[PDB]
Amino acid sequence: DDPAARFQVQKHSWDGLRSIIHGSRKYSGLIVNKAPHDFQFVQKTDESGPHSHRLYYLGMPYGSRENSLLYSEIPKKVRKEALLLLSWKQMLDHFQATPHHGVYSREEELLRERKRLGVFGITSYDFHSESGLFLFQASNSLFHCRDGGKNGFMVSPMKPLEIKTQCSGPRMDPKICPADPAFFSFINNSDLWVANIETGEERRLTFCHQGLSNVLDDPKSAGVATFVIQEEFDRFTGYWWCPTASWEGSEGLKTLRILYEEVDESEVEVIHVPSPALEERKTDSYRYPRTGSKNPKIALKLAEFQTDSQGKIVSTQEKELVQPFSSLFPKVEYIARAGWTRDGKYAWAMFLDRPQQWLQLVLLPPALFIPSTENEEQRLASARAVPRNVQPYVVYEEVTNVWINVHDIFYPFPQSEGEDELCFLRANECKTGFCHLYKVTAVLKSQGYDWSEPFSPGEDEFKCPIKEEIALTSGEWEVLARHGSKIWVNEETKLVYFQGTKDTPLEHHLYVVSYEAAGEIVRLTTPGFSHSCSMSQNFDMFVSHYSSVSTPPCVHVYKLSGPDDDPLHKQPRFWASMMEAASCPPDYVPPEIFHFHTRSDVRLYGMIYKPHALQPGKKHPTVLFVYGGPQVQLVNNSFKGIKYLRLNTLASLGYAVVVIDGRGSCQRGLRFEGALKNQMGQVEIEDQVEGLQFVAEKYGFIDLSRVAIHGWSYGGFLSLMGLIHKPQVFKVAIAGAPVTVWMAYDTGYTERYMDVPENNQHGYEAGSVALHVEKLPNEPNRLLILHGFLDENVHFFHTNFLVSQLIRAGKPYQLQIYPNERHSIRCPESGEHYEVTLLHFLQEYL
Amino acid sequence: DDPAARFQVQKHSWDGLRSIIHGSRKYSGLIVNKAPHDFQFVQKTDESGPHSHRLYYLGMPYGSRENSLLYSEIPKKVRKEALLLLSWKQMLDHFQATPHHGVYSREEELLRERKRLGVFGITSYDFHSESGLFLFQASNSLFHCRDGGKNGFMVSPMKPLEIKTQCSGPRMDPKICPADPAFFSFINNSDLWVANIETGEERRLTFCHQGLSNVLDDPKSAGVATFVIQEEFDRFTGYWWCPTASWEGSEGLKTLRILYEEVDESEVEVIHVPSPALEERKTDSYRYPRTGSKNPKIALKLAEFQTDSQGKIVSTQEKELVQPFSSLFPKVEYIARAGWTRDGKYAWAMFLDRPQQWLQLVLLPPALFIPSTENEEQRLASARAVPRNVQPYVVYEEVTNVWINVHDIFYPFPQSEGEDELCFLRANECKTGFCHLYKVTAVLKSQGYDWSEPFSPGEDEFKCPIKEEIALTSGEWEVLARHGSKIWVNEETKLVYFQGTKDTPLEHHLYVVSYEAAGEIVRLTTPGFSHSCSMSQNFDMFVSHYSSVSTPPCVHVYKLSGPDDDPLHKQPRFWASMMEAASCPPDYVPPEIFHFHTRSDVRLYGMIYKPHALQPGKKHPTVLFVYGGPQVQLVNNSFKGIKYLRLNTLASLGYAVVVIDGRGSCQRGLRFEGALKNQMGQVEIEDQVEGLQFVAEKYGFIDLSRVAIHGWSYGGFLSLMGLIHKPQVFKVAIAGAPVTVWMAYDTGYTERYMDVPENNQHGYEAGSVALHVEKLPNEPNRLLILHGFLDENVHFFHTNFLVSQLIRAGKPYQLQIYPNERHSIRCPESGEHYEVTLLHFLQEYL
Amino acid sequence: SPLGVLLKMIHNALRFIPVTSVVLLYHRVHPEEVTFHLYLIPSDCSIRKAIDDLEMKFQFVRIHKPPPLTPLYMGCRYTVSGSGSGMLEILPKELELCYRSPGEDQLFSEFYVGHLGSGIRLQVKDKKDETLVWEALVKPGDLM
Amino acid sequence: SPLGVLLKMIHNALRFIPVTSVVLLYHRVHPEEVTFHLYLIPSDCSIRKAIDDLEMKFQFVRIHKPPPLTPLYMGCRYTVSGSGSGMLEILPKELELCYRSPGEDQLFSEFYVGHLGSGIRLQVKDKKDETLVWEALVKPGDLM
Repeated sequence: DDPAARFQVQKHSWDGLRSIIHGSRKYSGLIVNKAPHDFQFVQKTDESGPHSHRLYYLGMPYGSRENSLLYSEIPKKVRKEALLLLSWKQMLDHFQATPHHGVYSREEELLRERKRLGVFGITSYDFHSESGLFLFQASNSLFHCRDGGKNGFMVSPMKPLEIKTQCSGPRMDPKICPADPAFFSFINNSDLWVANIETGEERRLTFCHQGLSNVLDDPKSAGVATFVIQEEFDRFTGYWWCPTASWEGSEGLKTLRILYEEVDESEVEVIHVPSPALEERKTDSYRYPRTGSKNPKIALKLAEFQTDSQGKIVSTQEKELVQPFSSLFPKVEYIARAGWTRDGKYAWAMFLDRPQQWLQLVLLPPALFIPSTENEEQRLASARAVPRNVQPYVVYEEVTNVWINVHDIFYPFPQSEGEDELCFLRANECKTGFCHLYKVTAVLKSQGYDWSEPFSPGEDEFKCPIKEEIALTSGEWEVLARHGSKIWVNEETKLVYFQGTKDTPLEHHLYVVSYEAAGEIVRLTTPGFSHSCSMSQNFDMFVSHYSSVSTPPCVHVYKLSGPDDDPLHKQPRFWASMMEAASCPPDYVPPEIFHFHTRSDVRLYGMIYKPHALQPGKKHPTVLFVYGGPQVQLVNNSFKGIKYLRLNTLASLGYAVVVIDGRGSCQRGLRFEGALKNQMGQVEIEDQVEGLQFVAEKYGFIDLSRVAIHGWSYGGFLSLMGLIHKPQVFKVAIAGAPVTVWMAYDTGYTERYMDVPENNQHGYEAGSVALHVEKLPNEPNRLLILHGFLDENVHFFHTNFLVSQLIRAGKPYQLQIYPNERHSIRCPESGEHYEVTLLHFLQEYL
Repeated sequence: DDPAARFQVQKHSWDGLRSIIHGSRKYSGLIVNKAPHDFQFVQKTDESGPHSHRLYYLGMPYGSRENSLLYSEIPKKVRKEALLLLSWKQMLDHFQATPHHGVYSREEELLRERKRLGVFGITSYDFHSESGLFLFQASNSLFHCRDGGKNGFMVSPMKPLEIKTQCSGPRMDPKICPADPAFFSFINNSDLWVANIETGEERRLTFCHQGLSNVLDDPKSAGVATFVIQEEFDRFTGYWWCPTASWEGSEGLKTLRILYEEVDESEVEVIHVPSPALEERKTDSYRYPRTGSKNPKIALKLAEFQTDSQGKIVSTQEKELVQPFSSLFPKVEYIARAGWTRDGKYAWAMFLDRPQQWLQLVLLPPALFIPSTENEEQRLASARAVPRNVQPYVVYEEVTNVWINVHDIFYPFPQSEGEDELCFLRANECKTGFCHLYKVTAVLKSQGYDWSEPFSPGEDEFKCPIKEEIALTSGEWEVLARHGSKIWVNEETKLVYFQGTKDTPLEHHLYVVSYEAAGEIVRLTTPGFSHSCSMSQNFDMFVSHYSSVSTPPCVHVYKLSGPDDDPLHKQPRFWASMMEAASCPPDYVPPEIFHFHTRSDVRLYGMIYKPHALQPGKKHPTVLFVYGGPQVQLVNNSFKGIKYLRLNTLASLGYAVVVIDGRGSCQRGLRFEGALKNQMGQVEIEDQVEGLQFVAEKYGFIDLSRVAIHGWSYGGFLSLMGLIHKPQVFKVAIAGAPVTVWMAYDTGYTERYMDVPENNQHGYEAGSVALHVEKLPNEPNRLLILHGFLDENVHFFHTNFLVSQLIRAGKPYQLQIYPNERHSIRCPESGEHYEVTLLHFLQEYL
Repeated sequence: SPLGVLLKMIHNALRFIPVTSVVLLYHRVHPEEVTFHLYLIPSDCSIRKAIDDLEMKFQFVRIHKPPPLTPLYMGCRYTVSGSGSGMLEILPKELELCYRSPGEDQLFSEFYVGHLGSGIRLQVKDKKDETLVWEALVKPGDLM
Repeated sequence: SPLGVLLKMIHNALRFIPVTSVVLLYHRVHPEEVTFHLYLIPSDCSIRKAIDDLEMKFQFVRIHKPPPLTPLYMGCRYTVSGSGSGMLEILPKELELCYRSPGEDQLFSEFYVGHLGSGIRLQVKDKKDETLVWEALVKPGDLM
């Protein structure tokens, strides 16, 4: 209204904008830290030495670039009121954990894209307690070392021993056999192998990958987590060692089972996406299941083998279920998770159906798996041989009207007390609406099965009835399950430690409760922060990597201490600190958290970055940054500097930056998340708009006439929905990587927050933004589409089809391609271009 | 300088710019006509009827949309001084020759992409005079009809008889056998078939293809023109019927040979290009040979077959040369052209070298081709059975230091006088620097070869010595040979009719000369226009489709008439008119042609579109439209309204549009074209800058501070070279489809203009504009990259690699994708968007 | 690369939307409820009598209607709007010129009005820029 | 679509980048001419003593080596200019700081000037923005 009261952003040159991004970069390098993670406590068991434990973890010292296995020494006694900052001692002697300039295999770079591992080095390692074995993958070759088992500990770093192989190709996903630490296993060429460290002997176990031709002609993999499982159900391994050693007893031999998922991806649609080597101009085929198309044909299988005291894999044996998996378990589309009970009695698996409103946990006893041979008389022979009593037990069956979120919390107790009737813990969001722990006791009542003849299962066929389902937590908050959180169950003191949002939805706190009675929920963390924690296996001391919206992340080591007769009220006392809180840059202003109520009177939270050098009276251009989609919470009391520095850069140029989590964003329960069910894309923008009008009323520096909506994945999809359905409020829309047609996106995501296109035709037509292109603005320079060309998650087709329909409707745009970047702009030069393009676009056209 | 004395273009809204483009489109529906083409004169042979001939041709009558076979009736006499306009009688009775919404096969769309033929319907037809057979490819399947052979001249339109088939896929490239009009041939599934129209009997002849898998695995094709031949040597067929029939003399059987090209595309690199069906998100493999990579391994082969009296394929036979083609003819990389002598005695072929500097014409007599079997004793058997005398005759050998342009003019004569020493006509540009016709008589003296043993021929081992080489034309002008021009040799009167640029390079005129004595060159067309001509087979009347820079194209029928004792001075008198000059737009100004000299005193021609409603004194912003590359001349005295209407739209908004024929363009001889040898980019832009300097000095409205350089394909490439090496003169640069890295481009073009990568290293890095990206401007809004995503010729990789290197150098751009358009923007919606984007970009940032 | 130019827009598509304006607005009145059809199909004039006698044989009655001011094109889509569209029952509100043979039957647009009163104003715009290409209204004094 | 935050920008630039200039400036007085080796290796501390011992038993000298103030971002090549480049011989110009293990001889820039005299200038800068990363002139005072 008043051009003397509308703040004008200073028009910088392009080189000026680069100078700003580099000044962010210099400070930015110090701000980013790649905090220590994957903690592993080991006791010292000396009672006369100085150190009580040794904590092993991944980290980059900063002396070097790549993160490596390290350790700290946790003492028996701290000097009180004088904080111990741990030394970061190196296990390995400064070798390259990754090859030169970050070259990987194509499957390794894909796995780092699914896990979103931006950091280089030893990204994941595996550990075996008693042997003290550290098996990891460095520079596309397995390595190992040992530290304090039957051997002793160290103070100097050693050489990491390389594992010699005759196999040609990368050896992915290594795991130590817990039953026998001399044995390990890995995936090679999408087939399961097994080896032995000291003798070097390797041995293939599966034969599903012929290696003959392209992946369009060689479709069976084994022990490999497929695309939709990797990228929507957060499962990356597809094989699970049996943790105990059984003895079939020929004369002295020892069996070692592995449960694995065989996958026959022949009948699933293949799409070609450009390879990283642009000069070659070739693509890679990808078995990408489009929405509505048929998922891979999955199955569980036991690859067993038998060994001797000399340490040689003497026998081997593939086993498969007595009936085919699809027929023995109808309505089972995806194996969400799997593993074993710790005694070894049963192999468990979480199944999940195609509507994703029907999840059920099942126990599969190893005798249910007969050997596998093409001879149908041997097959009938062992179908006769399997006992009548043994049975898969569908132990738990979650059914819902919204969708099942995969909760990987499942702690089966030992059941040797009362020798039947498995008792386990299980997170259940569908029951009350919020993810809460339960102790559930089911009854394994086998009725007796003739496995030779083929039967058709009924609707509640193997479903065991529940003895009891005591509720350990309740409230308007949830127990954190997904995204690699976990519980820790001390069975000696009979306590279950979980993480949750009980104090407030914006913070993750470590809580403990007893699983005998839901007496009280004891918080073990300071309020006003959000915590990512990790316990000792002895349950005496933990790490917490925590932060707040103002303070950077610190990593403090706490020690549970108190009278042992009352373990539930053990006081966590700060013992020592690992990585203390970094320096916020002087130009960095921590942002302000707010909340508000909608017209439906639901509470939404939001952030705001205020314009630096704010002048009262002046109205400012506002960038509504947005994601707004499920399984992601933008707004929480946590450090927004290491991942959202760009929002601060905008603020430092004078843009108000608003961030709102409307309905759909997680950690606020299923009924909250479920407001987007079959209308995803439609309700979020009303929540974002209402958030603008509230912030406009509350703070007086929000100019409604100049609003930009910027998003990247689902956020870019929403930014385009914003510009379509709310054109008068949103001036411009920087839509990065947008999902423009839902019918093209993959099954796991879309089939869950909407459903199959035959079911929701109105929801797909109203949600696919590329089919609504006529309502985009006729004015130019109001829409900037950003897209990484080699994308495998939100394929380039989406931007391409949007640009196609813009062409057909005669509407302007702008477009920026990142030819070498998959889904996140990975390379810093390309990211710097992205940021200077964003600043320029806002500078000129907002 | 004087900001009150420079023109500011009226900034229109986006919808305004669409309104302007639509108002241009309101009469481009008038100015495009698709003037008739592929004329075939047939006499009426009546001597008492009213019409002397019937002219058959292709045309869209604008009572219909798709072009169709038509005819006109040329009368015996005309009332003089009152012009006769020929009616467009429809030959067929208004059926459609395209499916709904233009859906074609992928091979049809690729072949139309190759010839750049944008109009719909019957693309092209084949004709046999004696039977009066019109065999053409319309819609789903081949068709044929007849008019005035042994039957009579119809007056109503008839029905097109369909050719039924048991074969699947499209039937591409159909041709009538000249010796027997009942038989015809086509390519299907990249193998040569032959059929018979009346009985329906078909027969495959080649088995180099199997259709086992994709083209990555089924690499041998036969009788089809490969990519590089289709797109750089303008040959679209790989099989040639023998024009005469020999008699095997078993009992009565009539043999019919076909020369075909075997192609082994195994070693040529494969590139994946996105399919037109974006939803499927798959690619197509394309055997695309980069510079330095292996070209396809070629060979010539004889496919014979023998028929009964009743017209049934009695026998068939593949034949191959007695020694391998690669061994008999080393240094032969491409078969530019091929065919047969008119008497049928020898099959000729133009070979061409890898560096395209060693073209040589060779005759291959059919007895040189033995049958082809795996039995090496039958092979040796017929190597003895071949006579000693028969021999390939390297008849002609053009060698140059610049490059050989493929001139397809080669008219061998009957050699009935003194039955050795073949006398032929041949266009030769390398001799004098300009394409001039010659009559050349080479003496065919066979030395006698033992074809049983395999030997290696020497350097000029089959080279016949020349008897004589009379030059029929000479001067500083050239005879048209490329771009589907041709000569017409009246052997009755001993005249040869050709087209040339003897008056001026801006016009194409029909000339005639005698080949008995190189006498006087008679022009037949009126000067002040440029003409595309086509003679009768009886050489009594021709058509000329002509135009000027001011007048639209008309199509007039001229008649050679005069005393027969001196046929060289037969006066072409205007007989009748077929198509008149259309109505020019109300807001079209004709552009002005100019010329100027360089500092080296080399004459360059140029165009200019003056700004509409020019006020003298004001300086207007100037769009240098450019192509600049070889084999294309933008400026000539022809109508520029149909292809360059956007240039007039620019003028109508107020932009001066300048067009300069830089050095290296065609129509002006080898020494002119050869200034870009190994320096593509390094001389053309200097000539363009020079042209701008000249037009700025001559006309007073060229603002040098506001210069846009716009180009497409090769022209865009120059626009980017302009912005790199002449940044202070070009304000902006709209690069459409640029060739940004020469090392990725194909063999046929690049290996000619430059050399193999090891040879011209500095030429590739200097010319590859994407490797000089650091010199692109730091300023934004100075570079707009346009690219069709599905491009087969200048692939998307080029723009992608440019954008990659812009990202790595931190330089801004803008980008526009046309997701459906391959290389020429073909869809009108996409072309309208392209032009409104161009007007907007110039409006705002120029 | 031999001059991959844009080639403008040929739009070889004119003068036929007048002769497909006359086939528009087919009305059937056996009771006072009336139903309507619309046809827009290019490139010939022998389609006209076939579709006209087709709707004559299938009991739809004629009326002369305004031709478009500027004729439309094929390969592109147009919208149908107006006072009677939306208020009264237009199930195919999207039309499109695409060639089908003179003999064969066509895509329509079913449009019920019921008791029409005295007039039903209708529109066929283009989906490109929504220019008011075509205008009409039907008259019960010209109904059968 | 699990929110690539896409902040990226992980250069992870090391404080070793000042002492990568210390590896820089190796010269050898074996003949009448003098010549130089240039190294820039971060991501290992042992590369200092490794290339030190390697190039003194390969008979080269260590010079002053002024350090860059900015710990330089990794992933970008740095160009070489000055009065030296363009008059007296420098075989490669640009340096990509890439890791190798300390037991290997790295990429180095070789710089021949013949007689020394008053000195000659060498400069190391970035091609990304052309800001000064490093700048010095050689000594006639730190020689045998």
